[PDB]
Amino acid sequence: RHRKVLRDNIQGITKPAIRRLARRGGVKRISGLIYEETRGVLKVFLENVIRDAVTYTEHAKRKTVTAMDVVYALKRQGRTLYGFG
Amino acid sequence: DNIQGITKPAIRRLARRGGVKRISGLIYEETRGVLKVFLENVIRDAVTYTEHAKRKTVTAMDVVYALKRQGRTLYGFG
Amino acid sequence: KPHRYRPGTVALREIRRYQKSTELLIRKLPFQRLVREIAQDFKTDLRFQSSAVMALQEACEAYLVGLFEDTNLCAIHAKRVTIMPKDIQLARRIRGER
Amino acid sequence: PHRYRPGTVALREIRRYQKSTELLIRKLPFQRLVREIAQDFKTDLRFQSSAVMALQEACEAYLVGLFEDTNLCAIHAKRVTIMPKDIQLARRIRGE
Amino acid sequence: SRKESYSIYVYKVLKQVHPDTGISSKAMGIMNSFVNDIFERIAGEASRLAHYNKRSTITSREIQTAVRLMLPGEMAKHAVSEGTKAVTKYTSA
Amino acid sequence: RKESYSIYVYKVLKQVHPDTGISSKAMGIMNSFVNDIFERIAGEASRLAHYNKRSTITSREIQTAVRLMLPGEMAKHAVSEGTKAVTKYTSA
Amino acid sequence: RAKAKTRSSRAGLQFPVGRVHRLLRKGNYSERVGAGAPVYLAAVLEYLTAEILEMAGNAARDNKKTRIIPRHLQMAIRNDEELNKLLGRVTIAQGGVLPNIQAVLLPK
Amino acid sequence: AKTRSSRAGLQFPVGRVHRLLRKGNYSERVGAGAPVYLAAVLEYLTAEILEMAGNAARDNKKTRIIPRHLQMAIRNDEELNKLLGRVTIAQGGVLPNIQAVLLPK
DNA sequence: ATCAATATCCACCTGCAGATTCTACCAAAAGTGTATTTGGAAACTGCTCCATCAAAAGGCATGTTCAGCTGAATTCAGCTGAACATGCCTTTTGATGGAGCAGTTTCCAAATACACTTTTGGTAGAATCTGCAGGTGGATATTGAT
DNA sequence: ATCAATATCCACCTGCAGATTCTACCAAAAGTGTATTTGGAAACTGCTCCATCAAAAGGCATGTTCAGCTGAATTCAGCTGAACATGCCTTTTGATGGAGCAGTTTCCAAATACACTTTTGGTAGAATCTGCAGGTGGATATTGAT
Ligand SMILES: [Cl-]
Ligand SMILES: [Cl-]
Ligand SMILES: [Cl-]
Ligand SMILES: [Cl-]
Ligand SMILES: [Mn+2]
Ligand SMILES: [Mn+2]
Ligand SMILES: [Mn+2]
Ligand SMILES: [Mn+2]
Ligand SMILES: [Mn+2]
Ligand SMILES: [Mn+2]
Ligand SMILES: [Mn+2]
Ligand SMILES: [Mn+2]
Repeated sequence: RHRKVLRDNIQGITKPAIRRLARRGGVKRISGLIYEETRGVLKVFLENVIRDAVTYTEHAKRKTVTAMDVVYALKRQGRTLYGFG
Repeated sequence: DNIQGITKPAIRRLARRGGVKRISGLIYEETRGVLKVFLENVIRDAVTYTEHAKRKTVTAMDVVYALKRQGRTLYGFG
Repeated sequence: KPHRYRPGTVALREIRRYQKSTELLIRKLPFQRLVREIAQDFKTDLRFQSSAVMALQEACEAYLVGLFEDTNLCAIHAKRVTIMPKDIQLARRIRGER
Repeated sequence: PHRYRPGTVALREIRRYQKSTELLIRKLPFQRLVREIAQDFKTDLRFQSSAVMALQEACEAYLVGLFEDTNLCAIHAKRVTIMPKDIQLARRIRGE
Repeated sequence: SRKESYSIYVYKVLKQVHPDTGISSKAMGIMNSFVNDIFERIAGEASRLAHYNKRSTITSREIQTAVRLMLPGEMAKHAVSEGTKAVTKYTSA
Repeated sequence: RKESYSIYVYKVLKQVHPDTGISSKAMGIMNSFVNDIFERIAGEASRLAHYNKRSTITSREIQTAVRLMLPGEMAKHAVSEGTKAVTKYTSA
Repeated sequence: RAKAKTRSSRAGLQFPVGRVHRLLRKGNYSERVGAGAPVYLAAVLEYLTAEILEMAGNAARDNKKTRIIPRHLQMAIRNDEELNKLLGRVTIAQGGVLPNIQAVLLPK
Repeated sequence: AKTRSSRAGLQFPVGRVHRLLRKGNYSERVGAGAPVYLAAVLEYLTAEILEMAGNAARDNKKTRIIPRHLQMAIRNDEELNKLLGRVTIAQGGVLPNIQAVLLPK
């Protein structure tokens, strides 16, 4: 068995989810172009974090990304995350 | 009264180097406040380093270490 | 006349609601797929601890919420109540993300 | 008598000071300010001159960067004049 | 397999401070992360302090200076009080 | 006796610009730069070895640290130069 | 031999002095560790933990709850100036945010 | 007698880098290849910055690189500017840059 | 727009002070040769988690309609901030003289490291204990039409 | 000003998933004795700093004049929020099978340890020659009539 190939999943970050995120951030009104911009920003952020996490995984000679790989990658960007040690 | 030694023309030159074309009259006092906070923080840490080394003379390296602790690495004074 | 709230009232209710709670706001399985697609483009046949995907989602949502806070301040600074891409761009520029 | 129009000399000054690198605050006032502030943390301190020079380089670089961000904030609001609220927005976004 | 954590010490301090309060596992995880983070901040600054002054040994003095460098104003004083007290009690015992 | 990277910076300068000099302040800038990058790479290598319960820092930790600390293309070039130097040293 | 006494109890501490000493020894911080350094560090870690638990438990009681959850820790940190400064770049999983609506967005 | 720097074909000092690794409280042990690799990386970065700064100095009709040339070299290169994003260069100015909306008519 | 008047900036120059480069001596650091130890890789397993799929109900995404309120565009006056002349006060530059602090070396008590042995606190997993989610129902505050 | 509609706020309740307590083993901390390192006090030196005085230029403070920018007021097309039908895709719980992570043993390449030799990098003064005042001339840009 194998996963069918993953494609175009940045669109899973839906307009309602982006709206909810903005709401938690105190935003009352959203221009129509915000959603694509947010998707681009999120994709860059997630790419950077995952690249560093996978670098940690490959240095450990592992094939499984761990929570600690992600934590080290986030600290790596000056974003200490609590709760996954 | 030494923060007033930071004169309006000097603050204006600083703003010019930052690309500012037009400056409201309230900027200068605001800048002074900001500058004071900045200096306080840096100097505090620097003196702590000086005090840890049992010295009474603040060195360039004390200032460099204090600036690094605050995420503002300074080149040229090692 | 069927009842209608005025534009902005439900948005404020939603602000209060989501600022009161802490649950993740992106659907979990789509985010999982996004994580695995991106990671697959760096190294093939990777596996993930479930807590690793959850750590990624917590970090991403916290980042985006903070970014939206700064974006909102940028929009209000320009005498608007509507966030626009240039607000996000100014917030990221000042933050040092560019 | 010859007069440049408002903004022409300001732009000339921008070009001039962005071309050069010398410190823009007078040295003696900055020295005095540094020693005054330091006295409030620990008494009877001495300073290496290079320590004061490092402090001044750091302070001026900080202020120049802050003024850049302040300028972007002012332009964002469709103004060309920086105001205290621009500095406040820039420092808030910066995390200060 | 033996995984160590600060959980039992966090819980003792919690019962000390709020005798009738508990803590969820996720909140305990945040607490463990917090303790390890602060440990690394203090220990790393103490290491750098000893290195700058060419000392082979990290002593309570390096720890104290690191605490003063890490903590905001008043918390620093409080922490210094508790650390100094602990060291003097330990030395007399 | 105070050490610095001055003579090595100057040798590399002569390699790259045989007729160019450097002011004292710029040499200070370069010394700060070299020490900064040294600390960045060495600290990340230390953390890498510690995370994986290893006592030794090897060229593998240095390489991974370079991939972590340096931006994209610079990282590739630095890795090329490091591996190149290591193989040359091993054959010598 | 004499009766075994833990360093934590000698120091009057809840946090473990021996474990902190070992972690200092094995963290490649210095060649040598002084006898007082792990005592001091364990005391400081215990004190900071006590402060955060005090404020988080108060927040939990205000919400009429027995058990501290991450939301209460987030409340305790973000409502305290010095704790919020110390943990400025820290993300608390499942903490959310403080209620805050910019005045200009309220209805007129 | 041949130095390890020369065995590696390097100008930067392999022996000094090895000693600084040993003495920096980084790890209990340092392998033989690590100081070679690290010194090579440092030499490469130094060579890039000196290349660009020397170009700036030649364009300014000057024999000697000064901090201003280093600032120009760093800030005009995307990846160097990213690497040194939070670094202040003493007596390094800023890039000439005037926001378009401030230019006359 | 052109055309004159006016101001500023840039490239060049020379003389020469000062900064950098060159040179030679030497204490300290790197290299060498040899001996010895050891961390960690390789091989071998044994479980732990992960990948992927399956089912089913319901929560949520999507597209659509329609209208309110916002962003965008425009105008314009008053008040602020720029530009500039004038005069003076602070900063800069330079010179002198000491006290005081940063370093340095050394020697012994005191402190810390480390092997071996004993003791117990910390942990994993089981057994027990429970608060709070997740329902209901009613009171109350807010919102918007009229 | 009311009054309907709707959301939100509180109080109640119980069962079970999640948290806490219990239990026994053992890895790790503590105790002991010995070996090794170090911190600091006691003098002593020699640079750096600080204090002090003095003149002068150069930058700053001040006042005046006005251009032009900011903030206010206004208007309007259309974008975005609110509400709803529709339908699907996420969520939750579990099964299957194996990939891969983790524990264990064995041994070698690679690391450390140590005595001694060779080389180097730092330093201060001499020798070199770049960069900076302070001038010019020409390029370039600004400003005001027209
Ligand atoms: Cl936009
Ligand atoms: Cl303002
Ligand atoms: Cl100690
Ligand atoms: Cl190696
Ligand atoms: Mn792909
Ligand atoms: Mn072994
Ligand atoms: Mn409007
Ligand atoms: Mn027991
Ligand atoms: Mn409930
Ligand atoms: Mn297998
Ligand atoms: Mn030599
Ligand atoms: Mn000139």
